[PDB]
Amino acid sequence: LTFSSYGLQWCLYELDKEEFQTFKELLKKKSSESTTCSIPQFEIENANVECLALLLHEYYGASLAWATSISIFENMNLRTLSEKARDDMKRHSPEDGDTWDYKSHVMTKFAEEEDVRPEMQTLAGAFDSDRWGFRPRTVVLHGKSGIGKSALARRIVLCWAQGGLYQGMFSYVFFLPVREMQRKKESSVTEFISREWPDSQAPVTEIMSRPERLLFIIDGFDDLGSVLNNDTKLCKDWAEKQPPFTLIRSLLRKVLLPESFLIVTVRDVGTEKLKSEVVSPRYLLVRAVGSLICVALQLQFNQTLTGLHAAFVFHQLTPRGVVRRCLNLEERVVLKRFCRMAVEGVWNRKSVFDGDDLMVQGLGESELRALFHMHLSLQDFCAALYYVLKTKRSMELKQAGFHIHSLWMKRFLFGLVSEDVRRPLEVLLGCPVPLGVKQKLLHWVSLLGQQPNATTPGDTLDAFHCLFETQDKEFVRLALNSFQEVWLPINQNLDLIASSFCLQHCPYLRKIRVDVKGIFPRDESAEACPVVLWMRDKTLIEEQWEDFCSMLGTHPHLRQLDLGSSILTERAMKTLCAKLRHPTCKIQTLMFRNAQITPGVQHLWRIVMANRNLRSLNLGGTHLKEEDVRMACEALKHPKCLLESLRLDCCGLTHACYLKISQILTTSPSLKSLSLAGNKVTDQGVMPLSDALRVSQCALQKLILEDCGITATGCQSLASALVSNRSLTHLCLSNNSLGNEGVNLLCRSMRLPHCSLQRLMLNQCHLDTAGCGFLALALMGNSWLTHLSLSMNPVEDNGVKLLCEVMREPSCHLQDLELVKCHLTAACCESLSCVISRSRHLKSLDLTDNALGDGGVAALCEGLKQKNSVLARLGLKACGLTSDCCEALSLALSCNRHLTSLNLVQNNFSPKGMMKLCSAFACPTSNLQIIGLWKWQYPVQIRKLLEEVQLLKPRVVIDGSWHSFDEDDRYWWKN
Amino acid sequence: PQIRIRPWWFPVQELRDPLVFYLEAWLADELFGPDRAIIPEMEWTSQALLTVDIVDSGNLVEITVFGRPRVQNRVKSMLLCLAWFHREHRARA
Amino acid sequence: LFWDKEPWFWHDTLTEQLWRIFAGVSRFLQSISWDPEDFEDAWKRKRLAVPCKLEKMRILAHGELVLATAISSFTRHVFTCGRRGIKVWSLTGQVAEDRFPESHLPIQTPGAFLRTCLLSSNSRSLLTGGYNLASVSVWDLAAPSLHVKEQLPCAGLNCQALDANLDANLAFASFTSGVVRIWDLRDQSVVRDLKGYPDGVKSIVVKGYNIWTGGPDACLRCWDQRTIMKPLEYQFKSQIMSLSHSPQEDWVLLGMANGQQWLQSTSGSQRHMVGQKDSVILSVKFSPFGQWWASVGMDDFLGVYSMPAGTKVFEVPEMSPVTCCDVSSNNRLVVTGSGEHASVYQITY
Repeated sequence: LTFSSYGLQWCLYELDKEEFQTFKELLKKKSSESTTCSIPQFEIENANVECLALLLHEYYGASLAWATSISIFENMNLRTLSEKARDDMKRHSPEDGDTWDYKSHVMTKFAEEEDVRPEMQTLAGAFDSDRWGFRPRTVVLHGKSGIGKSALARRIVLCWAQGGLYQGMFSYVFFLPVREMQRKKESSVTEFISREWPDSQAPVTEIMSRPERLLFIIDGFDDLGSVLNNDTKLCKDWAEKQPPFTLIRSLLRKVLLPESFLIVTVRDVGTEKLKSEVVSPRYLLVRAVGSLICVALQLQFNQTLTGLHAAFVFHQLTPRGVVRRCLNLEERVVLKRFCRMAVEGVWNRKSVFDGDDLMVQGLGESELRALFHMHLSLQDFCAALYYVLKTKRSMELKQAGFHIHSLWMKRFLFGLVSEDVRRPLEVLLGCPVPLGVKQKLLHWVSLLGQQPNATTPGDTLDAFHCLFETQDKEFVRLALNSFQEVWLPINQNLDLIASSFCLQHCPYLRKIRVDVKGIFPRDESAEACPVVLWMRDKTLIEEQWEDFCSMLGTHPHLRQLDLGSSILTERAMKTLCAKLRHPTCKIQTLMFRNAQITPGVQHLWRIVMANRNLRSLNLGGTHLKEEDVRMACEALKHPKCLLESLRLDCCGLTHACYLKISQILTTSPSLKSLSLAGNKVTDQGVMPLSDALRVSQCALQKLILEDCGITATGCQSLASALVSNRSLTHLCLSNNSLGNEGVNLLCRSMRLPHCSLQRLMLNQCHLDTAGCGFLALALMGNSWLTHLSLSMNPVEDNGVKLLCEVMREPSCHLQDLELVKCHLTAACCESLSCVISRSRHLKSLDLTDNALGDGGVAALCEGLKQKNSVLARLGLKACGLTSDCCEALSLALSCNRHLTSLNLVQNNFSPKGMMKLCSAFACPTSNLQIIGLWKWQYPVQIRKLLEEVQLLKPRVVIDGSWHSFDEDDRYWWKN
Repeated sequence: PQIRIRPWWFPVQELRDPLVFYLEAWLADELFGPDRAIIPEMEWTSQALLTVDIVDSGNLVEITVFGRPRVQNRVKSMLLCLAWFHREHRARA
Repeated sequence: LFWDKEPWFWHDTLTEQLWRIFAGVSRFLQSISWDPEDFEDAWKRKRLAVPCKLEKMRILAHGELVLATAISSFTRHVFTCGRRGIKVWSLTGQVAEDRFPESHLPIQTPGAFLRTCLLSSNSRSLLTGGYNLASVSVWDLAAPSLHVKEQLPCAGLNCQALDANLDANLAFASFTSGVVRIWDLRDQSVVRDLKGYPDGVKSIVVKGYNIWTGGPDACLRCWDQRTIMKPLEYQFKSQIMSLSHSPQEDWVLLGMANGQQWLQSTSGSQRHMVGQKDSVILSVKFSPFGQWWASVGMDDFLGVYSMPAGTKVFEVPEMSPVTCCDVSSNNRLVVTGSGEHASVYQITY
């Protein structure tokens, strides 16, 4: 039952939030149509993805629920997810003498030399066959360093010797230690087998007799890798003498003795290096940090682990029987040598020290044993302590730079600059320590800050963790002084603690977003956890979320708050809003579009009512109840509200909702904007709005109605309101099948001189030549309207001709006109060129996704050549340009001075044409401040040519994604 | 010391920072079955490694998940929802 | 990577500084992101939007000429092919250029080579074939350890193209003797044989019951599996180098070896050129959602084209000829192979 719903749950996670809402609505329709099986509507609405899948399976059944989901997927025009779902259903839906003496002698030998210095069931199953059907010949073990791999291998050999492990498979065992191989320059397997036997003589024919009888064990592959890095040809002959590394290489590659079977023990770095050698292996994962931690606690800085380790190490460093005694010179010298050996071990990724290397360093054995008690964690701490107190380029540099194990040393290095852990060091050593590493870390964090893009999420989280470890206010403030806006995902409680501490000291934080998922406590009812009442309710996570919300509320310099993608429990929203209500807050913009906050909306309106500094509020993709709209309207009417913008998207409002919105529109004085995009707005809902706008009191200055599906009756209602109104200035009606009739009604309304709106947009409105003629007739004699847009409408050449003829008299006051995807040609371009040369009021133009070709652009170049033109920005893209047109354009730009912005992307230019274009660009005459081109799209010569143009005129910026540093109003008005 | 098989397609890097949480023994029994025969398929489809163990007392069951933290949280939530469904189903019958 | 003066990471500079201290003597590259919520590209002012930006984010050193590639996004691995073996890479780590494969699958046989490779759509198997090899071998990727699970026989034949259909558990392969074989993966037994054209067929594409094949003879044929009828031929003026199919709408894409791309409809005989280059096209690949396609040719260029009319959105240069490309199922990653290396680009829009 669970196995089938698991796959379904994982299929639905591919759908987006809007796709999820569409899925829920389509499921509502499917349930309504059917009569055999029923589903409550409110239960479909309240459920999220996981509850949705489990509910679907509870009602329909396994196969039926899968089939329903597949059919719905197909309905939303998703075909890949349908096939993935079908496959995952296919998988998840169930179908409906001498040898004995040798082994005894080996037993005695290793028993003695191990006396000098459960899992068996799993190890016995290592070479068995799985349910797939497969018999592996090589097995590799990896895991933590605390466990003794040598001990494990030797105990395996012991169990084989007694015979309780692998009694029937093989007859010989060879144990291979790597250090001993490195001890001898020349070696061979013959010498090894002679060594192992007591008499030192063995029958070579007997040993080579059969393949299955042999087993080899290789231990500590990671201890030495420098010699193995070398490349030499593999040896086919077993008896031949070769370097030990060549023997190991041949043995692992299975070129040597291809029929035998192996087993290897390695560490994480070693398996990183080794995974490329072995063939078709079976990995086994084995899992003294706890003992070390409790021992350190016994010998006691509770805020961080670095403080605990510092306490332990400093306590150990004190002379035995004496307290806080200053170290002598020789003690300091030997400590420095020990710490250098530790850093060398860290860099070289080896944790095993031999006696000869210790002699090379020169430190004494007794003093060393006095300095250290037990571990890689202590090694990393000692390396950090070194940093507190060979070849120019080496492979160890990049190996240790992999930062899987170096992360701990970095963390401890950051945590060692704190004063609380500094004073014990100062008293212990008795000397003041100057260090420059603090400056280096500060510069590193600042360099992260000085990037032009918004700080990356993971980088920000890691930097915050480091700075939280540091625990220095002045250092943190100097470190975070650089960057102004952050992007901060949160996954665990430690994330909350670190962010809460670090974000208080960001002096110039202006914007922020937070992605919060999976943190919140399991619901107190229906999801009790035996391990987790204090953990289930009133948990520490709740207190620390409260602390995070408190610090978010109290921040003085923050202005915008965003929620990228969060799943908020009603309690989380309760506490967040409660911390946001207080008047000391200063957050001006809120955005909840992408967050899932449906259960917690009811606690939002109180901040709007009470907070005096809020100005904008955005909601989207959420479902709003009628009582929610009533509460919002009541909050807006309150005389202490100063909110200036409200956006409601895809909320699916009822008719009575629009009645209440009209009433607040006539009531609320402060509201100056309103957006209803994606909502269904029937003409019956348009009429209340028209009545509200007719009243002289209304002060709405912008109005957006996108995908609202209004008709000609709505057009005449809005036209009459416009005749009556004198406050509205901006108006948008896009993706509405208005048609020529509706455009005619609006035309008749705008014909009068007393209209006062300045910007109108109509995209995907099924316009045609006749509608463009209506607009042409209305435009003449009108002086207020300034910005007009008609994109994605089949307004042909002739309609543009009418518009151009209308606009060519100076009387006209149209500044910005942009039309995209209108099926234009060359003659239209000639008329437009005449318009540009003659007119004086037009300042912006846009021709994108039109097949102007070379002739149209040549005509336009003739148009722009005139010094009378005052065009400011020109938009060309996907216009199919080539060499000759680009030559003419280059000359035009050489001649012009007024143009500032340009765009040429998705156009095919040959290298010669680009040489001409760049030569035109570099001219002092032309001053283009923005250019649309992709640098990386062109050969090295062209790239260096563009860079040479760039270093000249340092002000110019070439960036492919147009709209860079453009006026904010143009796009901000729309949405 | 516990030894477990890990598939070749799981990087060794993700093994850091596992996540742990307990449940009831019988509930785990019906979640995964007495044989634990469905763990491989769930691991492949979710791209994360599970491990189910019984406390010495025999009252609680420990589940550990390896993977990127968001996958850990997601798997935890799905298993918890299934656990609640089984608890309420036991109450219903 | 190669395009920039030097690729650096955020922690790499700290490591460098600490190394200098120990020895006594935009600007930062990013990693590839998986979660759709992290992607966070602003809406233009699942998704059928045409891409608008690229960035190289890794280089994979194979050590010998790369003949084929494949990329998986459900699992993070990448597969590279050469004349001597296959190497599997992992995209989870962070490093500018990697030299250590996740695995290596060599093929040892005197005078045995590899030409082709193919990754099933569900990312649970992988096909392989070559010259003078005993049979076509399929690897099992979902098992805990890599191993060959089936062998599809072909004696004394040299395969040059591979394709698989998983809904009907069929596998196809084209041999240099102008023979196409169909295997049933449950039994691994040959089903049906298509023959009669000596030049062979360099590319084969399967959707529904129709197999589309094209070769230097400058003809494109459409076999039907349900019958033994002669194929329907569409004569072209140049020799075809590659094929691809539109998953949503009825359209077959193809390259002509004279730097020209055409579209062909199954229902009727309509054609119209959609792009032209000065080079030889060696591979054309379709996007999973079908609103664009990628092309790689002999004059060191990787290009992306728009489905509605064939406009090219952008292209990237390279130092050596490219010979193969693949696009991930996330619609976000694309891999190409030139010389002895394979590169990975991320798609943002």
